Amino acid sequence: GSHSMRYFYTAVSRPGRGEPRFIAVGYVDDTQFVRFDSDAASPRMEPRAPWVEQEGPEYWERETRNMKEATQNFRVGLNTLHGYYNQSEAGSHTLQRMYGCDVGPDGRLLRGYRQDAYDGADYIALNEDLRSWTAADAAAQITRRKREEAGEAEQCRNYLEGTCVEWLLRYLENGNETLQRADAPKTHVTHHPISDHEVTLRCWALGFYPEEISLSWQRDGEDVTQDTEFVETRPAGDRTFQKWAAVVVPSGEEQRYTCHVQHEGLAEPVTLRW
Amino acid sequence: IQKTPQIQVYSRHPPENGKPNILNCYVTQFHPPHIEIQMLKNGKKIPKVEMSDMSFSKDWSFYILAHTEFTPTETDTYACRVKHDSMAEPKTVYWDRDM
Amino acid sequence: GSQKLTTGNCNW
Repeated sequence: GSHSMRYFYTAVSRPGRGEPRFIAVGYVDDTQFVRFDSDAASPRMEPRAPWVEQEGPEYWERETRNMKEATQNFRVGLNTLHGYYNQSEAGSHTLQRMYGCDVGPDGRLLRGYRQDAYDGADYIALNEDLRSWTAADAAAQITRRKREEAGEAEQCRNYLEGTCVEWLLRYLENGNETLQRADAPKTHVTHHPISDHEVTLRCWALGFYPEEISLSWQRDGEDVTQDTEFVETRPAGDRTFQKWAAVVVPSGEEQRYTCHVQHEGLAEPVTLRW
Repeated sequence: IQKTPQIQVYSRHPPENGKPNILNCYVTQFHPPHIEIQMLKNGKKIPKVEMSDMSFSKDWSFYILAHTEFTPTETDTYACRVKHDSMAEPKTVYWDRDM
Repeated sequence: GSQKLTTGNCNW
């Protein structure tokens, strides 16, 4: 269907304990394929998915170069912004960036994004029209100016429309046997008696991809209220995901309850029972 | 503003006593990104513990995954221990096989 | 492929 490639930058200052550490991860869809950590003994961009390993030495030399240059730049960002806000020399401060591009089923650019964040809050983002900036505050507007006068937006649009999309398609191509494929959840129900009067019914979905999923409990064919105990969808470590949903039920009325699961990898919604 | 980290502890595959598996400690929703995570077997630091890469989400909050090989049993307990600026005390969550 | 940085797009 539709696909995305995204990069996540993070710079964290550590006053009186070294220079700010810089970390980056690349994703295509729900699949990380790339990483960089400036505290690594030999800071290099590194493969976290099979279909990028094939890339040539020129590629990696290039990516590592950007990462090292990004750590330098973001370190300035931290120092520059720290001044704007006139903050104490006390504790740590953060500068994040997320950028990338979405391509539709046809394979054309749906939209580009390039957001920045200071201390975990929106700071300045490139607008969906890839031409103007949105400043969140007094400081960000100073930054806004600098970028307008320098023509930063145009350069960003170049990469987002062109380079970003090209790479994305290439990766989709080179890693099609896993990127294009959806894995169905393996579902089951567990039975955890609370007391002689109540029991917990927990509905598991395991080993699925991508992470988007829907679990739900019904009684007699109608929804539950109230209510289902979820857990946030969590990685298994093997590139698939996990989720469960539980309900307390009258000890003896287990039959009234069915679990309902919907996921891309299922030809059709599934219905489980105890 | 500091966001307290949320923790989930769980295995990669369904738990079968004596059967080699992978234990996961999933830590999310925290800020700042500085964090100390360790995993305990019975209450003692586990030597080899893998640490995924610090990434973040739509709301800017960070998340990371810790994990190590392990073989579940009837008696052995397992736990995750997290030290973060947002908390005065370290936080410990024990692995529950039904969750 | 990551975004190359230049003196035009590296402002703060």
